[PDB]
Amino acid sequence: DIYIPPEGLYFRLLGFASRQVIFARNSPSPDVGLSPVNDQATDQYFSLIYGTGEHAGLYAIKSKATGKVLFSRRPAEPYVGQIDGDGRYPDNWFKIEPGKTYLSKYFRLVQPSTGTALVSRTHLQPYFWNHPQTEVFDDQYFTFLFEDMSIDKIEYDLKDGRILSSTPNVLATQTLENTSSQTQEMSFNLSQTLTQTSTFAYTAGFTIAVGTAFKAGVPIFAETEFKVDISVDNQWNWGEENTFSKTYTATFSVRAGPGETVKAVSTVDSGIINVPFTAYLSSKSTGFEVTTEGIWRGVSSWDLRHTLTSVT
Amino acid sequence: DIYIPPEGLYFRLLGFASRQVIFARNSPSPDVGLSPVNDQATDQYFSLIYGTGEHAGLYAIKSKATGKVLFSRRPAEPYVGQIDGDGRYPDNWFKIEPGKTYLSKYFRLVQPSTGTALVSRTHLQPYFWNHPQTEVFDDQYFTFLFEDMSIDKIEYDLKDGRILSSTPNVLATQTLENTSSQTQEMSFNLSQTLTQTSTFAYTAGFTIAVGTAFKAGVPIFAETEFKVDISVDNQWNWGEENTFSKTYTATFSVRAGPGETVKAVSTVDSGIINVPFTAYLSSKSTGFEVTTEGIWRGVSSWDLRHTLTSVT
Amino acid sequence: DIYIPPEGLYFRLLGFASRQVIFARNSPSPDVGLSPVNDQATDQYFSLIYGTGEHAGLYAIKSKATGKVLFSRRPAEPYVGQIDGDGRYPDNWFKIEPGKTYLSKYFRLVQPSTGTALVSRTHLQPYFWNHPQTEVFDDQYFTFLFEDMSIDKIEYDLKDGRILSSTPNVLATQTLENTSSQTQEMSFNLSQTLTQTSTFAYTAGFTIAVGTAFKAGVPIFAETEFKVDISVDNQWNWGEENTFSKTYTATFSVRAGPGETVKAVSTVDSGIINVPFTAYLSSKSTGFEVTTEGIWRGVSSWDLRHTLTSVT
Amino acid sequence: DIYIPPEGLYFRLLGFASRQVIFARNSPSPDVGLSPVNDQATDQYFSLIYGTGEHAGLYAIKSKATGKVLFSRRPAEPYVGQIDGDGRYPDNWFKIEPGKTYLSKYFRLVQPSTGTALVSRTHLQPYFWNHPQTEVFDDQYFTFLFEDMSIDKIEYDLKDGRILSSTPNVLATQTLENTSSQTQEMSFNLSQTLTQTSTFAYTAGFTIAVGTAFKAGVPIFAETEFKVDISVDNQWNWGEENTFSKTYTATFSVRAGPGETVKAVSTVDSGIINVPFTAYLSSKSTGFEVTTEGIWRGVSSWDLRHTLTSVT
Amino acid sequence: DIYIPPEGLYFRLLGFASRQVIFARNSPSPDVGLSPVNDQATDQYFSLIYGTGEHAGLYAIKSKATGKVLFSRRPAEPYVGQIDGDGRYPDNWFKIEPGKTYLSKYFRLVQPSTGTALVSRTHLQPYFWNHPQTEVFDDQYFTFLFEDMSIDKIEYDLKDGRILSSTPNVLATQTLENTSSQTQEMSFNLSQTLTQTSTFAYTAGFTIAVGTAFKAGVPIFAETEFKVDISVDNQWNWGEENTFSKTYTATFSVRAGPGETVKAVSTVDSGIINVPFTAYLSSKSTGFEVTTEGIWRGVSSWDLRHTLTSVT
Amino acid sequence: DIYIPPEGLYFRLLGFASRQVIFARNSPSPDVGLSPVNDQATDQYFSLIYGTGEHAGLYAIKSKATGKVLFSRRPAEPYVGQIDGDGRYPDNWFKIEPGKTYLSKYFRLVQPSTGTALVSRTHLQPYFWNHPQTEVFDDQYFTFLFEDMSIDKIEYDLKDGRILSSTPNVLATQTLENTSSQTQEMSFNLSQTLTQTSTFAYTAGFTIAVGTAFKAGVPIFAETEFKVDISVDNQWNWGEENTFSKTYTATFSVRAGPGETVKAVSTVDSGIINVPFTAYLSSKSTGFEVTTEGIWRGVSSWDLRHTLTSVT
Ligand SMILES: CC(=O)N[C@@H]1[C@@H](O)[C@H](O[C@@H]2O[C@H](CO)[C@H](O)[C@H](O)[C@H]2O)[C@@H](CO)O[C@@H]1O
Ligand SMILES: CC(=O)N[C@@H]1[C@@H](O)[C@H](O[C@@H]2O[C@H](CO)[C@H](O)[C@H](O)[C@H]2O)[C@@H](CO)O[C@@H]1O
Ligand SMILES: CC(=O)N[C@@H]1[C@@H](O)[C@H](O[C@@H]2O[C@H](CO)[C@H](O)[C@H](O)[C@H]2O)[C@@H](CO)O[C@@H]1O
Ligand SMILES: CC(=O)N[C@@H]1[C@@H](O)[C@H](O[C@@H]2O[C@H](CO)[C@H](O)[C@H](O)[C@H]2O)[C@@H](CO)O[C@@H]1O
Ligand SMILES: CC(=O)N[C@@H]1[C@@H](O)[C@H](O[C@@H]2O[C@H](CO)[C@H](O)[C@H](O)[C@H]2O)[C@@H](CO)O[C@@H]1O
Ligand SMILES: CC(=O)N[C@@H]1[C@@H](O)[C@H](O[C@@H]2O[C@H](CO)[C@H](O)[C@H](O)[C@H]2O)[C@@H](CO)O[C@@H]1O
Repeated sequence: DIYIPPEGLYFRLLGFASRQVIFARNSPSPDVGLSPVNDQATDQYFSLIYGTGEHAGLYAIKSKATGKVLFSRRPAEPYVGQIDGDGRYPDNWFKIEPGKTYLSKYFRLVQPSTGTALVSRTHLQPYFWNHPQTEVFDDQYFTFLFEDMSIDKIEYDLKDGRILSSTPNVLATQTLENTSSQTQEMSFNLSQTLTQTSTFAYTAGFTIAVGTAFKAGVPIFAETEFKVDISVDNQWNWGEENTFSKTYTATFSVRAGPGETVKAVSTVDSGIINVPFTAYLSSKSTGFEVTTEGIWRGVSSWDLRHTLTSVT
Repeated sequence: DIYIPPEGLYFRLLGFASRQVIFARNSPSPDVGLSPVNDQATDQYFSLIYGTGEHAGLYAIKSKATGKVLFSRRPAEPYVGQIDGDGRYPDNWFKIEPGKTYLSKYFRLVQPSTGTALVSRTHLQPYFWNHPQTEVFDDQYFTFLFEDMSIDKIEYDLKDGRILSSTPNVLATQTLENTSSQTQEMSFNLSQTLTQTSTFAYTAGFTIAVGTAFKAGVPIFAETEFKVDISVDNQWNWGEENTFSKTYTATFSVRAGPGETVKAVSTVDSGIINVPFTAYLSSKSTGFEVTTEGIWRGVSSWDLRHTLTSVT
Repeated sequence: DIYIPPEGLYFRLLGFASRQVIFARNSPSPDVGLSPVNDQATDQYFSLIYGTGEHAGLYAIKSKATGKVLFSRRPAEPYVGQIDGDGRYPDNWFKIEPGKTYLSKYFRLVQPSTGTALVSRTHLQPYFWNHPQTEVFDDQYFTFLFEDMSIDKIEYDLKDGRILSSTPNVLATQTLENTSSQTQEMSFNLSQTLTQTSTFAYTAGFTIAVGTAFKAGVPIFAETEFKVDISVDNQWNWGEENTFSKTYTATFSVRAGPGETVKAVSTVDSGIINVPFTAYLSSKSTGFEVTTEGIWRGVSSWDLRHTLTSVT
Repeated sequence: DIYIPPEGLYFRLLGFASRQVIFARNSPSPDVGLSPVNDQATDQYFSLIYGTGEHAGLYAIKSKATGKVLFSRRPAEPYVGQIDGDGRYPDNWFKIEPGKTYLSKYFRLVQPSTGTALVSRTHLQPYFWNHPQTEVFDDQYFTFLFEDMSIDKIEYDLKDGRILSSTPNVLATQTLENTSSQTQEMSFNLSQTLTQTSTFAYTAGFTIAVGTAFKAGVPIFAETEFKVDISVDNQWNWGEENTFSKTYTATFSVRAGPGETVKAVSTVDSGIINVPFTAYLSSKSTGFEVTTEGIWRGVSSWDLRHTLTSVT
Repeated sequence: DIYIPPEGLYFRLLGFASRQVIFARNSPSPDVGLSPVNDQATDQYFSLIYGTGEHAGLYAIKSKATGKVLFSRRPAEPYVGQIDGDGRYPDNWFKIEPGKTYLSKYFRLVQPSTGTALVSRTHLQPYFWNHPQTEVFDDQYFTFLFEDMSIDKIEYDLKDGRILSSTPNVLATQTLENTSSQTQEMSFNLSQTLTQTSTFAYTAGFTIAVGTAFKAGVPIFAETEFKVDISVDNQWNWGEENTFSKTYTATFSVRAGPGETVKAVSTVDSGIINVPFTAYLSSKSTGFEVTTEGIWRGVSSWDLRHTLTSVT
Repeated sequence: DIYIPPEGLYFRLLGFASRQVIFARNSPSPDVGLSPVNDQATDQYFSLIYGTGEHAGLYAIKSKATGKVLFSRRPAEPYVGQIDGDGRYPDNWFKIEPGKTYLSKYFRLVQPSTGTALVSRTHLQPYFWNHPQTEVFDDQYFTFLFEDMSIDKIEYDLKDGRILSSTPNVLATQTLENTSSQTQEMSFNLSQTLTQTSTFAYTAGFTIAVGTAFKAGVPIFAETEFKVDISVDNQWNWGEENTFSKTYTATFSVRAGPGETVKAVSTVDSGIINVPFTAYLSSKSTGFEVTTEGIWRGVSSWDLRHTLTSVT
């Protein structure tokens, strides 16, 4: 159920076939066409104008560089281009039509009243053009390539954490020292590292770009609740599985019995854990805010136990 | 070990390099060439004719629109095109050669007797042509883009279900009401929702398109067996992980002891579960049937328990 | 380590051999001798006068009826009898000497300065006499047959309770009723009786007579602590094992799911339990107080559980 | 299956009815008769002479003081008494006949060839006499009152130890100290006392007198084996249940994590335990050796555990 | 709550003090008096005649040898004796008065209308006499010494069996044989003996004599129920703890894997078990029937397990 | 943190936009340009020359076919091409600049001193050219398409294996045969197949091409350690999840008890398992060696148990 951006968010319109983006400028000569991505080119950014009235459910595509809006028509030439007036003409309103299968993240930009669909191709000219909406070709599909967004915050819904698996893992058994009887001090040292896992999966809301790099703040099961381990300072990649080391350190001493051989077994509960969360983002150029819901999942550890027992 | 369709199933031949499909028509002028996908164009569909005799193991590619077969030769011009007779000429028989790595779902269409390989590119003309089979280039690879198939049924192999993980999850503890002694009624209400998971992974047989949308029928562990929960009415996407809510509802009352404070703990076993299955499909245009084996996997819950205990 | 009564407590001196008790009266003629027990005869009761000075560690035996004290001598005749003055003569001081084996609850009453030991027999006259302390015969042994004491209170040392064994016992499984789906009410009834056990064992202090009948107040394990079940109104016999019935009663109803067959399993933890205690007693004739420490032991039950589960 | 002493062991013959013992001396006048027990009187001790030949299975009763043997006859007077020659006359051989119920530890001493049974009573004279073996009266029963035996050793059959019950008992939970983070030392102290139980029950062999006092050496479950705790220095009473204190002492320190609140739970497994054993005894006057098999039973504790866990 | 025999059951009246029994014959001269027990003497047996009308709640004591009834009066001499007419005179009706403590199994035989209590002593004549009921002495107490009864049957109330403790006991671990790979046969043998325990404790009904010897039929826990092991052919002693051996025997073979070292662990659940029961008895001389309820208790074993596991 | 190949390893430079590779030959005429991949064309292979001195951190791109190095300049024409001298000119040194998001596996090849960036496109000529480094377009990105490498060995770091989940799965219960008593032989057969899982995930080091086919050697949990099952002979695909069958076979016989019905339950522990590993590879053309660290993960089974129990 596709995410369409609200009015103040910018994006590029990437064509499935052309693998190129639409541009709209005042000059040079060709004012609208296709181009390889250049994040710094205002020329390639657009935002949507939500139609109202008989246009409710449709959208106008406003150029960020020129402020003009796109149009698609069949009678007059050229069939596509820019024009003033934020949607003054019926030629400026488009219906966003999601594709299926390999095109489920893509969609056509069909302008109803003229029965025309936007075209983006590099195999035939004009590269940026339109076609009778009834004949569907793959080069009529577009996807959103949103503006660079900064992930400002991650807020976990700890109350809804969940243990998906759990098996005890003995970190260190050995660590058993003796001295017959009397003695006095027997201290142990524990330093075990476990490779943990982390994945921030999209659930709903703003569609963050896969691989987006952001930082720390990862879930942990306490003993009766889930909590956030602010120490994990690794760099995460949105939508992808990352790994990180967790080291358990501990030092404890014993000796006080009639005379025994002390054994120390350090154990932890390891397993798969997951927690819901909400991410807060804002436009780097505008500060425009949005949110994204997601579920965080990972292999983790909890309940570090130290068991002491004497022998003879 | 690549899936080659039987004789009555249609498909498009998508080129790795051109990202375009082969077409074969009677008119306009250029009767065979490349084109962006248009699912409604019979022009782009083909089926295979299984070679026999000295042609066993080879195939002819029959156009659905014209009924003619493709050919690849080096002497006479043009080197590729259409021709009558379901494989009358040695020029019509092809060897399907699977690629590796990034080309493991692709293959070359090599016509042995002429030592020629089909070509599909957009960087050089002719776009649809052939090349000496000994010199291998990426633009010689094709993949099947099968006709739209309807998923008519999913039959789970319940006897072979399997619990991959299991940990108790307390849905609701609290829910403990008192009234000292005497009293008479103490009823509790349980309404807890768990986000479940679902994935239909391909194992063998017909290669269903990733993302194909179909409906319900998902596995559940009873107490000693696996069963199908027909209530889950969510829309699934083949080959992809989906999520769905499961709500546990229950109402029970107590009170009948010498006078106590009743506590109610509702618990469930949550964990990863998987089950084998077979999907039955048919051509939307023909009704031609095929099957696909797969393994279904998901995070689930089972064995809802309600424990009652008095206090003082 | 024998219990010798303090100065204000009365008792009878029962002879091992004679199986008769010593009496001391002013009249009839024979003022001191032996007699079968008659609890109402003041004639048979005595109390001890704790020696001091060079008599510390020795005792005088004062008659309750006459107030006179017993004496044991060898020169003058008769060798035993009564005399005024609470221990005026060296003839009135006795050493209490515990026996062993079958005589561990008995003891000789040896009067040191004369080297004489009290005698209590029915096979030879005089029945009540003495003998040279160096020649030990069984008829020189006595035991205390204390005055009737009332058990006023039992105070358990709950903090020190202890579970000696524990095994779950299913009181009632069956109790599973259905009605397919919809329905609305499904209430269960539980009434199970377990034969419990109870024994009040002597540990130290006043030696209560075995079989003494007294009432209620018996230990029970709560969930984290031991508590006293004041409901058990059975009559106990000190030092002996008693039995008593414990009935578990409960009524609870369910039904609120999409439609299932409800099962109810009522379970308890049964096992051996024991707890230390102190008993407070007083003389029925005097009100003289004493205490007795003991350990209470018994087969019991705890943690009644009711588990609800649906089926299909 | 009654224990009859071998030839070199001495005993007294206690009568059920008379509750007196048989004596055989050279002087004064009455050389054989009844008497209250006097352990120092050689006069009351006897040993058995195992019959052989046609007397196999019968026994002669030899006086320790005079060395003569007892006889029972009907023609000549007196019917019972002493005589020289270790069983020269048929009058000296007796059949030991065990009684039942309240007489299961008693037996008649029947002299077959004369059809006479020994009598021991105080209600009619002669007190020590005989009666026609066919008419059985309670005063014809005797029991062995063996000479004082010293318990020299107890050897447990550890390999055959057995846990009859087992339940964890938390000795001390609390003992949890914090200091936020950093800190450095957090040591705990454990001192918990449990009242243990001990009983040495007769199984076979020499019948040790109930209540016989002897010392230490009591079973304990290690972790995989049973062992003897030589520290328990309490005084035991054969055949009776004794109690003794067991104190667990321990001191251990921790602190070494990123900063937590340490909790320490000391736990033990308590339950009923039993082990077979053999006791070695010898005559205090002779050094004559014998053994006694038995099973030792008691409430004990094992596997002291110390579990460390941090909190926040 | 003392067991008084119904009309057709015979018994002896044993005196607490005299430790002798009452006899009633037609000749010799003294027709009623005291005597040491002689089970074969009809002379010592009596049965009760349950009073009715104004005598309801009282009893007459009928001699088995003479058929006459006992009487207790104060005016006429002798005060006690025999008389014809099954209770014709008011002198023949007695009130049975249970004692307490050491006399809880004894009772006085008080004849109300004359205010007299039966006496049984050997320290003063007449030995069998009576006394003013208001002055209570120990020699006024009697207890029942019932006729020899045969235990014909024991019927356990299996449904009410109960596990009081339970701990796994490994009978034999070792028994692990290898041969690398291939091989073919690896059979194990199990022969382990456990010393079990058995006690038949009185609960209610006929008071069987302690120590009474009878045979087999002992409880066992199956897997979900209790059953009777008819194989245990040991001789039991009523009211006392007995022991008996239980041997577990088993032979099983394996070998069929890719090549491993087989280990076999034979384990059982041992613990304390108890079950209610009813015993059926009858008079050896009459066949008169009675029952006795009781609880059976013992250390037992159940659920023999054999676990097979390979190694490398 | 991108993997840049050391000096002796060859690769192709695939353009993000052109999806074509760079070639450098001596003839025909155009000596440098773009081309679809042809693994056999030496023409398309290059290796890097690690800059030193003021060029440390930069690289020269040496053609394998010609041995010449690439250059990028702005003054002189053509702006890009080949040249002798392994980095003689400042024009030959490039900075490798990793992209983000969809370009995280791609990078620009920027030549600093001229402020120029390599270009690879098919939408505008020249296809292989350069651009002012300050204006970034997607067609400036390249990725490594390494030479075919052979996976010579996989060495698991068994000591660091880890159980992520664990749940018992009963392979076969039923298999329970009887014959009442006596009998003699009762053998069982076990043959159960479980579909296991396997995935070799990249962690660090050489970036093996996804899908690369190689063979066997997969982890297994023993009982206390992880070991390699050399039997699994399946073909794996690097970076992708594969499946494989595991069959448990076993034959064992019993019968040796007093007469029972034998039941056999075969059980295993199934769950998710993972283990670190290092793969050793070498160039197929050179033998040049490299390594790749990775974590192996899969659904597995361990601890096959066979439990034997009798019934009646
Ligand atoms: C200038 C103009 O009107 N040109 C059009 C062509 O674009 C058009 O070609 C097709 O356009 C579709 C767009 O979805 C596909 O790109 C397809 O491959 C093209 O064939 C033809 C009619 O087909 O008409 C004019 O020439
Ligand atoms: C009309 C004709 O015969 N043309 C051919 C060219 O197609 C051929 O070019 C190559 O074809 C392969 C196909 O796998 C690749 O597309 C490659 O990039 C092309 O260079 C050349 C010979 O190379 O010969 C004729 O011109
Ligand atoms: C009156 C008097 O002095 N009589 C004594 C006897 O009592 C005494 O007899 C013994 O006393 C002891 C007491 O422990 C035992 O009862 C034993 O059975 C008796 O024999 C004798 C000496 O033995 O002397 C006087 O007769
Ligand atoms: C000297 C002599 O021969 N006396 C006997 C009596 O002892 C005997 O009395 C009985 O003996 C038995 C012994 O088991 C019981 O003690 C019983 O109570 C006595 O009655 C009588 C015969 O009965 O004969 C002689 O008098
Ligand atoms: C023949 C006669 O009447 N004798 C009685 C005695 O028996 C009686 O003695 C007491 O009887 C009681 C019975 O409970 C105890 O045995 C006690 O020890 C005896 O003293 C006396 C009165 O006491 O009267 C007559 O002599
Ligand atoms: C021969 C020459 O110098 N040509 C250049 C063009 O390549 C250049 O065009 C752009 O190049 C970038 C490379 O990152 C993109 O491909 C972009 O789409 C092109 O517009 C133009 C200046 O833009 O200048 C010359 O014509």
